[PDB]
Amino acid sequence: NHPLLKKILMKAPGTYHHSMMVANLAEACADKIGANSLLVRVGCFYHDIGKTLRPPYFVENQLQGINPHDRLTPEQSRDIILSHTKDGAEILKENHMPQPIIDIALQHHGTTLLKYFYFKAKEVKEADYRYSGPKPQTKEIAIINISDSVEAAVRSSTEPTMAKITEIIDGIIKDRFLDGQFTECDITIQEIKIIRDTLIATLNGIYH
Ligand SMILES: [Fe+3]
Ligand SMILES: [Fe+3]
Repeated sequence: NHPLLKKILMKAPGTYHHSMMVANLAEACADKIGANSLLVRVGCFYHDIGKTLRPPYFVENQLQGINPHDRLTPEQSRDIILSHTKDGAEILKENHMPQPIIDIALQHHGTTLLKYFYFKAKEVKEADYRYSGPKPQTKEIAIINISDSVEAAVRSSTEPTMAKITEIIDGIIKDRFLDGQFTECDITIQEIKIIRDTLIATLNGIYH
C-alpha cells in the first residue's frame, strides 16, 4: 500500500476495511451504468481519510459498548463527525492528490443531516447539523454516497436478511431523493434503480 493508504490501515483499521468494502460496492455499480469505475474505486479508498485525525469517534473503529461520544456534548460530537469530509479533503490536498479524489472526500455525504445528533439536541437549526457539502456533483460521487451509507448500515446491523438489506437500501435512496441530495448531478432515476439492484446483488454474494 501507498503510505497514505497504509496510514488509514494503521490508525483506523475499521475505516480501512469499510473503505475497501465501499469501493467494491460502488465500483460494481459504476460498471453496471458505465460510469468511471477506476475513479470510483480509488476515490473510495481515500474518502474517509479525515477520520484518521480522531479514529475512535467513528463506530467502525469502536469496540462493542465502548463509545467515546458518551463523554461529549452533541455539539462536540457533531463537530467531530461533520469535520471528517473537510479534513479528508485537506489531507488529500496537502498530499497533492488528484482533485477528483479530493472532491469525493469532500462531497461524499453531500449536505445530509446528522439526524441522530440533531434530534438528541431536541431532548436548534438543521443547518448546523448538516455537512457543508457541496452536494454530489457527478454520477460517480452520487454512487459513492449511496454505497457508503449502505455499507455502514448493513455493517452495523445485526445481522441482516436479504429483506432487511433491501429495506435499508430503499430507505437510503428514498431519503436521498426526498432531501434533494442528487439534484446537482446528472444521475438518472433509471441509474438509481440499477444501482439499487446491483447493491442488493453484490451484498448477497457477501452475506450469502
Ligand atoms: Fe464519511
Ligand atoms: Fe465512509
